[PDB]
Amino acid sequence: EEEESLAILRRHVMNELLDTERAYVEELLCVLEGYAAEMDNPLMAHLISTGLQNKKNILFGNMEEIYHFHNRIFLRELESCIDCPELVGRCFLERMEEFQIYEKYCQNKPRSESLWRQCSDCPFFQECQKKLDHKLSLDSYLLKPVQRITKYQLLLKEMLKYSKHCEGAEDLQEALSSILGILKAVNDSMHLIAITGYDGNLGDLGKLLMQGSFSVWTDHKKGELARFKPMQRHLFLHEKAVLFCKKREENGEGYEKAPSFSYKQSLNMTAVGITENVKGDTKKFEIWYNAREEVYIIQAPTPEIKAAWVNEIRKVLTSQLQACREASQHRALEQSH
Amino acid sequence: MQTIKCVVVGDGAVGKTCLLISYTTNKFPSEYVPTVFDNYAVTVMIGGEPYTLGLFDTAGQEDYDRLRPLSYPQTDVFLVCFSVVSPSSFENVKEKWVPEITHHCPKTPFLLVGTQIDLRDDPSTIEKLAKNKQKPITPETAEKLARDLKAVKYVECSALTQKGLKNVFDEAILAALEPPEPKKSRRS
Repeated sequence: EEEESLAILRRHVMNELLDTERAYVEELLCVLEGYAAEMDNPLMAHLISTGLQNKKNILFGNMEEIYHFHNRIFLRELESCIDCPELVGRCFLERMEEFQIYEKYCQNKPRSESLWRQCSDCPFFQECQKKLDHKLSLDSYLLKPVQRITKYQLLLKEMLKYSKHCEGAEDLQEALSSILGILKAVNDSMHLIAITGYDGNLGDLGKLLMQGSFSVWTDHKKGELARFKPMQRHLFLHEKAVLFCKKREENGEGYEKAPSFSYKQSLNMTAVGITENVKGDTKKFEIWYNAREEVYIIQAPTPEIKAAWVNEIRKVLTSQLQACREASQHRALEQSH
Repeated sequence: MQTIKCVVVGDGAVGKTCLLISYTTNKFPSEYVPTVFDNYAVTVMIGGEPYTLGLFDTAGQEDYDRLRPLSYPQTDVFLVCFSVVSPSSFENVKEKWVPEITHHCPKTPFLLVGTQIDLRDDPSTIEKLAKNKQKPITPETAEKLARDLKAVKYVECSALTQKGLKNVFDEAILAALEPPEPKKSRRS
């Protein structure tokens, strides 16, 4: 029978979810005690300077916090779903906020890498590894959290695939979307902290809703330009503004390979307008400024990205209107003499 | 003990995870293809000396251009995969993958790996592709792209039948043992 094949498959996913969850938890502990802790063990103090020992938190980011969450909360809850795997989607929904901690870890990872590049040779590590009998370096373990958060959406999608007619299919789909949500926000934020030359506080712009690379054209009212050959810009859609940056491509020494961006200009949302369709390309759309005294023709890498940008801009324009309206009514509610 | 870090990149669905599982367990997952492949250490013997082949999957990271590269550092060899029955995964090799690993790891050699060769000669597959005027990628085409992108070489396999599977990794080992040279033009 079909219903039976799917229940089996659902158990397979649940088992893998559970086994990999334990391995993960166990692998984090193993390194927090096998390395992080050893950075305080006097018997090892002769293999590590004070400078390194003080940078433990840079090396491990918030791995301990992350370890705590899964070891105390998550693994326990996932296991409370063995007999009914379809309900694992609720475990995720019930703890969506907690998963925010991965944002901090990922943002700090490149920092930890940069540090690791310098001290990976330090005898302290070769020593800890030997005692742990690890064939792989600490670095590979530091990657685990990044790899784990990016596996949860695969596992959920897999569970949802075999749960269409189950009680809980909606929650699974919601869990999947929320996790995909976090992954996007985390990834989005990694671009945001790479912005250089922004005189001011980026947090005053509001939530970062979208970011991406585009071919931009200018078609400003006669009176940097990209008249015929598009220019390349990385745009950041915030609640209060659209930021235009240029992908800096200069490494230097140490070679910071992750691209950084140079702030170029901001378009204040209150004066932003949008044109949904541009002739000749389903993936082009326009972000104009001040009744079009400034017009930018953006070409998204795909029609889906274009659609996502348009919808996000529209939600912001819609909230801006609602907000602007609720404001005038609190001003107009002054008709009390 | 020297370690060779091998990272497998490529579009989702080209069977990166699948290919790694099959090589390490020497058997293809019959009733359930695992989703997860944690960092794995295979002890290999290079000219009488023991080495650790450290295998890394990237499945699930394909859409995050900031998380994805966090795996690149210290890589000794990249396996750039595309499915021989997915023209788009092939297109992404020159359009997305090679440019990216080339930028992050200039001196790091990489192989072009065609997967799911067992589907290449399958009616249903041929058929499906036809509905979009597409055809499976031939070894010749792939070899040309490999020469053009400066891939150390092109190899193809089937995680299902294991044909050429072992060879993919031997080639990865060989590529990793070469002195840190910048992408050089290939013959053939």
